[PDB]
Amino acid sequence: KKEQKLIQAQNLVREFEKTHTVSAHRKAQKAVNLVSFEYKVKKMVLQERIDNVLKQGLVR
Amino acid sequence: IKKEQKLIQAQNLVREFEKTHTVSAHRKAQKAVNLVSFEYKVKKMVLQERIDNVLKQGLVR
Repeated sequence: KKEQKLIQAQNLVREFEKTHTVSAHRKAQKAVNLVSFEYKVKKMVLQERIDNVLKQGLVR
Repeated sequence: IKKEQKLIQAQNLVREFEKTHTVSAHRKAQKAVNLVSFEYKVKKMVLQERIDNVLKQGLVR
């Protein structure tokens, strides 16, 4: 399901915002990449959320 | 030797990461550091700290 992929991406982006880990970054970006391009705006916001955590700083 | 080349590569890549702060540079640097031999433990500790310090400042894509 395409909706399932979107939900997984939402959850993993949330986790990345909580922890800022390198591992969480990769899981979140992977999940976002796997969402269908048809969810244009939803994906853009998820991507921007990832980008914002990246610039805040990361930990291993 | 191979180990000596791996050390210099890690040093170069950490320096590049300090300059650019990119996700790509982070990965290249961390992989290279991980490949450094335990005989260079202190240099590895220093390189790892340098990576950690860039990471906490924030990265660009």
